[PDB]
Amino acid sequence: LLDLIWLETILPKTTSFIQMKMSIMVSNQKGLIKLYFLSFLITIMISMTLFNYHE
Amino acid sequence: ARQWQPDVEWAEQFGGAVMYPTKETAHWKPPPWNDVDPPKDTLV
Amino acid sequence: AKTLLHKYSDIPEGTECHRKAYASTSIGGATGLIVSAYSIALKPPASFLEGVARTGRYTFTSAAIGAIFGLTSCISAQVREKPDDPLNYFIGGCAGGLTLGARTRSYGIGAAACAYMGLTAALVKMGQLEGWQVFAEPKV
Amino acid sequence: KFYIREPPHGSPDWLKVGLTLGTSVFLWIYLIKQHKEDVLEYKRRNGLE
Amino acid sequence: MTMYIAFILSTIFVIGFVGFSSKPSPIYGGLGLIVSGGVGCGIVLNFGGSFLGLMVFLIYLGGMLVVFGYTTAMATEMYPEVWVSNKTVFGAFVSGLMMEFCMVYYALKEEEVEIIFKFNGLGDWVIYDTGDSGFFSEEAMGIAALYSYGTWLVIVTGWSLLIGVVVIMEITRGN
Amino acid sequence: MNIMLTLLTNVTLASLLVLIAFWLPQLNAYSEKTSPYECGFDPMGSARLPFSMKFFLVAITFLLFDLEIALLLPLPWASQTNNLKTMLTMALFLLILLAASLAYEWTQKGLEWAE
Amino acid sequence: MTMMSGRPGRVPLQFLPNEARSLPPPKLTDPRLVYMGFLGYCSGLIDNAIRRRPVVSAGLHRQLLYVTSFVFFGYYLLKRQDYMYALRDHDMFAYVKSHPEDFPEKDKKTYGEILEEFHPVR
Amino acid sequence: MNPIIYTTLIMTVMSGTMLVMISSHWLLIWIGFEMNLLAMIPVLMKNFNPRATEAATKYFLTQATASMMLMMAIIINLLYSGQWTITKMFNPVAMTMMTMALAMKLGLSPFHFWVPEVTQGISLQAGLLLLTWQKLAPLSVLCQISQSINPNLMLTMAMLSILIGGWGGLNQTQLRKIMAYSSIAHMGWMTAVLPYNTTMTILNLLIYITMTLAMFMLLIHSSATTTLSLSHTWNKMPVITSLMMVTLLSMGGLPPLSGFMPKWMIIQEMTKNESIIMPTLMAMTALLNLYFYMRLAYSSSLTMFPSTNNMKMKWQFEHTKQMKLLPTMIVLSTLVLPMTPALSSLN
Amino acid sequence: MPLVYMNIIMAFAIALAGLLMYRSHLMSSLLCLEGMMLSLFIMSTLIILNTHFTLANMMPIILLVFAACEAALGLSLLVMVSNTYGTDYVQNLNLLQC
Ligand SMILES: CCCCCCCCCCCCCCCCCC(=O)OC[C@H](COP(=O)([O-])OCC(O)COP(=O)([O-])OC[C@@H](COC(=O)CCCCCCCCCCCCCCCCC)OC(=O)CCCCCCCCCCCCCCCCC)OC(=O)CCCCCCCCCCCCCCCCC
Ligand SMILES: CCCCCCCCCCCCCCCCCC(=O)OC[C@H](COP(=O)([O-])OCC(O)COP(=O)([O-])OC[C@@H](COC(=O)CCCCCCCCCCCCCCCCC)OC(=O)CCCCCCCCCCCCCCCCC)OC(=O)CCCCCCCCCCCCCCCCC
Ligand SMILES: CCCCCCCCCCCCCCCCC[C@@H](O)O[C@H](CO[C@H](O)CCCCCCCCCCCCCCC)COP(=O)(O)OCC[N+](C)(C)C
Ligand SMILES: CCCCCCCCCCCCCCCCC[C@@H](O)O[C@H](CO[C@H](O)CCCCCCCCCCCCCCC)COP(=O)(O)OCC[N+](C)(C)C
Ligand SMILES: CCCCCCCCCCCCCCCCC[C@@H](O)O[C@H](CO[C@H](O)CCCCCCCCCCCCCCC)COP(=O)(O)OCC[N+](C)(C)C
Repeated sequence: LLDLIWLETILPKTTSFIQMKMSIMVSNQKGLIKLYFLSFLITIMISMTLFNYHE
Repeated sequence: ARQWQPDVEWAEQFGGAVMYPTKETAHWKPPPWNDVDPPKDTLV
Repeated sequence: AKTLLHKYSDIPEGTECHRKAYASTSIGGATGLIVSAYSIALKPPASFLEGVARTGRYTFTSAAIGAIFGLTSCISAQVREKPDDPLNYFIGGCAGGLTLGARTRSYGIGAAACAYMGLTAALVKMGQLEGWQVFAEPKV
Repeated sequence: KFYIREPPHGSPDWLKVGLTLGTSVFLWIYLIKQHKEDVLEYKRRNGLE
Repeated sequence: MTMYIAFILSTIFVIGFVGFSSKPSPIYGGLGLIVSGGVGCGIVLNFGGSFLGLMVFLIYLGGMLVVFGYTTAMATEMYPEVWVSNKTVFGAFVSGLMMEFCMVYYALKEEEVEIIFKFNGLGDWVIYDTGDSGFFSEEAMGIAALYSYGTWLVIVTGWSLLIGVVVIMEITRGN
Repeated sequence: MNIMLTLLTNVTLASLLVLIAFWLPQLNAYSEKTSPYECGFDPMGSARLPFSMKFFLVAITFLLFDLEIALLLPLPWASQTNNLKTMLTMALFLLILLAASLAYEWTQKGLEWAE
Repeated sequence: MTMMSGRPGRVPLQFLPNEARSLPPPKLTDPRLVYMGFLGYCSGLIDNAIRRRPVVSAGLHRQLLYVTSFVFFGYYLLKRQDYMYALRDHDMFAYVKSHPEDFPEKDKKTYGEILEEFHPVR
Repeated sequence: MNPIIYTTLIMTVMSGTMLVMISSHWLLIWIGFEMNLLAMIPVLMKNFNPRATEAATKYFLTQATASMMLMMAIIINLLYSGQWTITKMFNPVAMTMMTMALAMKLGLSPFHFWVPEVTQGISLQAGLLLLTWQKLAPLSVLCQISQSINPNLMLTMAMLSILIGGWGGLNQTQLRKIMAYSSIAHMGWMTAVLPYNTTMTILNLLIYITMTLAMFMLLIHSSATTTLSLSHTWNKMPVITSLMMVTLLSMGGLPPLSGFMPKWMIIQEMTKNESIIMPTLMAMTALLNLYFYMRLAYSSSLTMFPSTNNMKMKWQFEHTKQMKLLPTMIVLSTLVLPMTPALSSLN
Repeated sequence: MPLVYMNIIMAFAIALAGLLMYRSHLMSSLLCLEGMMLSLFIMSTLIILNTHFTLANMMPIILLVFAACEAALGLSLLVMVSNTYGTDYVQNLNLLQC
């Protein structure tokens, strides 16, 4: 219950699962430049509003 | 008695287009052995 | 904008719980709107109505988390008469994590979020109290 | 033994070997002379000897 | 204030930019860029830069001719799109027109900092210099100084143009 | 101001000519009359289909050569500088590289139309 | 963020100013030079290994050139590094001397007259 | 491509970078960037195929957009101060636009999307050039305007680059995409310390370039672009796989290897500015890069994968072309930690 | 600043948005890029004329020159893309993923 299951569950297995899910989310881009450049426009607007308005 | 070494079943885990295949990414194919895709029959 | 952060932080800890909850709701809604914008850009929804539905889902989830966190933290601060105590932020963050788990309808996500958001909020409270700097200025 | 050209034969390329050894010797002599001059200039500037 | 001719020309500049940025068929986008180039030439001429405006107009006329040929070769379809044949194109066009109208209104009726700084209006004529001298054009002198002051610029520009010829030769080689 | 009036006058005259052309005569328009012309017969395909360009490389080269025109038109004013030796060297240098780029494209079969 | 590039009187690309000649040059048995020569020797051994040559015996002239090049570069590298550290300390001392009000010399108390809190371990 | 034309194009790329790094005028820096891009496009397409053409098109679109933004920032700065000298931007809006343009040129998150694809679409030599030489000019410009940068935006982009590099590299079986995600993470590390100390940025750049050159040369030597192709190298050249494993350990930052020296120097520097949370997060996130390096080392050198029969024929032939600087590159990529104080020569 | 400066800056912003928001044709994006170059030319020319900085009267021309290079470069790439697919659609450039 403790060594083989829950101590595994909390520290190492949770870390592995979270990193794998984040890796899948980050790397699954279809390679279409339309989506990338739309995200670029969103980023440029955000940087102009949230950092450039605060100085 | 000999040390375990990877076999074909172990090696095929690294032969896909990605690690951790999902339902969306399972249809992704690995690139051609040379970096050359077959020509498309897009007759003009 | 950090103007919303100031609007939240200008009100003292255990006072005006409704206004604290409103400010935190605004911050959460802004975060959810940004998340939905990036999600729609990078993963198109194949329909306009489905994109509107996804934006509403994300923004409502984030705004609900913000409201729950702010209201719970302010109420815990005023009832216990202990402002500047990170455990109020821990309770608020863990309630927000439970709200996220309820919204996604997942017990495991609920527990993990409750713990992680509570710890993060308590850490933010400690950083506020001790003056920890995330984006340190170049002093030297 | 071998069947074909095998560009390195029993005699090594003596021009390349001579150039390599000459470069090493020139660098070593230059470094020794430079260190001697550095020591002399440092002593002259700081008035040690 | 002064007949706002330059303001009209800049508004038409923005309108042509919206015309080609809503991205209809490249035939109409090329036409919109030609209109923008002409009105930009007019804007620059109203500020004393005759040579610069005329040259940018000439350059963009040549570029749009090459673009027209390339569009006929490689960017055509069965039914080329105009600004009213597509909901997306019409929406982008109308949105650009309306947000231009909003900026113009909010800038001329009151004084606000849109993104960088503020504006009150007063027309362009205020910021002029009223200098009175010369048997030459300062713009022409500054441009002709490229052959006496700008030796380094001439060197890098000529090298880049020669390399550009070589580069376009390499890219379209195929094999 | 006078040039704007001139442009307005010319455009107005042409527009009124078009109006007269379209509103004076009797119009009897029918589908057979308005159909596309290809000398006796209905066109097989669309006229909006891709039309291949065999001089595409020369068209790209024209873009770079057209900006060489931008760099050489200030030459009449450049001849009035005091240090004529420098400007003549730079004016000649700029024409030499243009000649070399034309020579490079000519020798590498760049001026030949695609078969 | 750029500390010493704009130091006055600095020649752009010297690598070794004239004033650096006032410093004692590193000894030829400097342990840092010996480590640089060791790096050159390791490079020569790896060059033999990659080319499928007898690792220790194949190129004695080539190994010697590796060691000599590494030592030669390391000498001037050490000279420049020592000069830069000497400049740092020179500027630090001059600045402390020129700003006495920012680095005051305060009277120091003895331990018999400083009250330190005692924390028992039990 | 003709070898003379190839040499001319390479020297034009280098000349554009040198023009960027020796100019005091903003227009000449812009011209250097344009010249670099113009000569760089054909180098990516040297081996003609649809993938190379797609990579070149994506690269050109990204860099041309970045160049437009950069010229816009220059013009805004000139408008608010009649200055052409690259000292310190006088307008904060112009500074934000310039920072975004330089981040897009470098490939920092969230403008990292193009870096893997392009790196996958070109050859290994083109990837080597793209991931080593193409970083010099934007980083030099950033170093020159370091005092003007807003720390919040730059640090946000750096942290995002480290996180995204680790997460994206976790998912890759292709070696070029692994190198690209590694590059993104290292760029984040470089730009994190830029507002505090540009010498640390230069040191990190040099170390990363050395290790990247070592890895690309080792991958060209054992002509492998996938994990499974690299798993055959032990049965033909075991020394190559051993050297690759040591270099991979160095890239992960493990002491006493060289790759540890940059991070060690950066974290320490950040602690001089009362920055603890960001260095802690940065190291804990670089653990992901270490993980996928370790996975590659497992598949390549620490175990032995099955081979093929035809490999026997390859046993009878040597490598025709020899890399002169590969041994020096490996030694510099691994054994230079004891010479850490020499970094003082970089300021 | 006058309304004309903000009009030119708005033109640049519109062209940048047009470039960043893609449709099918690559030629439309190339036109947006050329429009950004045109707006930069106009803005820099207006500033240089207004401040009477004589020696930068040459920099917009040089600007134009490199604009041409980009245009030529882009058109070259477009040709190759077309020769692969028969269209200039940006959808076809999806062989490479992240
Ligand atoms: C100096 C630096 C600054 C530079 C920037 C300055 C820019 C100034 C000029 C702006 C004027 C524009 C003029 C021409 C632009 C050309 C556009 C174009 O060509 O479109 C091509 C593009 C592709 O064309 P296509 O491939 O032929 O057609 C494919 C179909 O459309 C789609 O086929 P499907 O059925 O397969 O797809 C389903 C459907 C799906 O559609 C959707 O899912 C979108 C619906 C989302 C609902 C949003 C929630 C509603 C409430 C939010 C309000 C926020 C406050 C609320 C607070 C709490 C409320 C209680 O469509 C999509 O997937 C498209 C997704 C993209 C949507 C718009 C992209 C913006 C960022 C993404 C976030 C979207 C909003 C999320 C919420 C964030 C906050 C608003 O067309 C579109 O994507 C849609 C039409 C676009 C027309 C409007 C463009 C104007 C917006 C420009 C920027 C906005 C302002 C900028 C800054 C303002 C402040 C400073
Ligand atoms: C290093 C050395 C060793 C240490 C390390 C090793 C040990 C550490 C880890 C050990 C295990 C801890 C794991 C935490 C919970 C994990 C849940 C999970 O895995 O979800 C996935 C898993 C997947 O679910 P799903 O896929 O979404 O749907 C299928 C379900 O199976 C379908 O489910 P269902 O339809 O059958 O029914 C589900 C439903 C109903 O569940 C049931 O059907 C059965 C009833 C279960 C509730 C039992 C309550 C009655 C007994 C508890 C007595 C009071 C607590 C002890 C007080 C001691 C007094 C001296 O659940 C609920 O409604 C419960 C909601 C909340 C009630 C319980 C929460 C109380 C929190 C504890 C507060 C403690 C404060 C500090 C006290 C200090 C003074 C001593 O969810 C579950 O199935 C588990 C549900 C039960 C959750 C509550 C159990 C937690 C017990 C206490 C946790 C506190 C420990 C951690 C403290 C640190 C946190 C900040
Ligand atoms: C150090 C390494 C040397 C070799 C490698 C050099 C690499 C770069 C290529 C050439 C470098 C050019 C640097 C010189 C800059 C020119 C400016 C300076 O030298 O003075 C000019 C001298 O100009 C001369 O004409 C020299 C220019 C001749 C060079 C043209 C051909 C050589 C270039 C070849 C390489 C370029 C790429 C390949 C082209 C085919 C003008 O002086 P002047 O007008 O009196 O007075 C100016 C002050 N006023 C205006 C106030 C009066
Ligand atoms: C060289 C360039 C400059 C020349 C200077 C003169 C410029 C002339 C402008 C060009 C137009 C002249 C064309 C000549 C024919 C007139 C065409 C049209 O205007 O007349 C009819 C206009 O009629 C309208 O259709 C309906 C009549 C009334 C419509 C209401 C308008 C308001 C009038 C209210 C009347 C109250 C009194 C007004 C006078 C004080 C159209 O009839 P329609 O059959 O279609 O078209 C064929 C014309 N055909 C028959 C000659 C072949
Ligand atoms: C992996 C370890 C790093 C390896 C790096 C590559 C090694 C080969 C480099 C070849 C050495 C020759 C370069 C310089 C020779 C003469 C040029 C000299 O004059 O340049 C000076 C500059 O000197 C050079 O920077 C010295 C280079 C020495 C680099 C060694 C530091 C390595 C860190 C510690 C690791 C130990 C490395 C071991 C060596 C093998 C000019 O200074 P300055 O123009 O004002 O600075 C410009 C930048 N500023 C103004 C913004 C600051």
